Amino acid sequence: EDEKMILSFDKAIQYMSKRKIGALITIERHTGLDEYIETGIALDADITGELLINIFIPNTPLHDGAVIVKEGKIAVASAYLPLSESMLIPKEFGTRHRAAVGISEVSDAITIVVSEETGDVSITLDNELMAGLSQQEYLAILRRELI
Amino acid sequence: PQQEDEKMILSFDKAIQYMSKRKIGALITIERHTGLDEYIETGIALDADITGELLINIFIPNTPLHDGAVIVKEGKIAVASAYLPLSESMLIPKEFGTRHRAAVGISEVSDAITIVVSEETGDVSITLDNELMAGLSQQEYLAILRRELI
Repeated sequence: EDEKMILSFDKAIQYMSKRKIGALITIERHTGLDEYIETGIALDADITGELLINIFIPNTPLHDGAVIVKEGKIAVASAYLPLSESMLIPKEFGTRHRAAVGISEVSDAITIVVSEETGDVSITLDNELMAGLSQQEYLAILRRELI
Repeated sequence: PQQEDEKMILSFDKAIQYMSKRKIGALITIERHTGLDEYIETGIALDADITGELLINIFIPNTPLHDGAVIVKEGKIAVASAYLPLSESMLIPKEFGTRHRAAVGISEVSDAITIVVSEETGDVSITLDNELMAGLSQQEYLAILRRELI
């Protein structure tokens, strides 16, 4: 039932992709994101699509940094992630994409970005940034990498 | 201690200040001795740490979470968008609003403390023991929350 979380992610992502609402969600796997989690605002909150949409409503106190998911919970919102210095990044991509890449360099975390500019959905994992994702594409990557 | 109870109050105050100034409607019910589980089961489970920032994000108008009541239970936002009973008091006009009737409603049926910000005015009210304290100062609502939550 790690699927319930994936369908909650799916609700949130569909809503924000269509409306070009920027979103940054890192999911902890084996590498502890402890030192990054303690830079954010504590939520320790149950995962629902509704909560994820509300966090990322633009011009709100929680929309800016990273949501970090750990166990079954939203641990924090507005967490600071390491920003990638990689010169291999296509530059059309913003701070959310540099956060996504930068946390993938130091961990095995899986990060979802919704572009604030285009509503383009991205997953980052193992330095690989996978932009331009459709619904069935992001749902399969997430299911594959989280069961 | 009171150190964490003072932190809860500081979270409410930040939320109240932000929404009052923007005329953002808000309803926050704080469980004390009366169980509110029958009302909590009607909402969307958050089970979240209390922060001013989360409370602001919850109540942004026309958002999934902004409607109904946040219920706080044992230092946790248990739910958003929860049902509370509407007061049917002979003392209350039709021209009172939904959140104000809910606030009066829950204070008739529980020792809960309810904060409401008027979406029409930004006026801050607290209901407690069948009593509605209307158009509160920051200093007033701080003093009421300090005396009842601590």
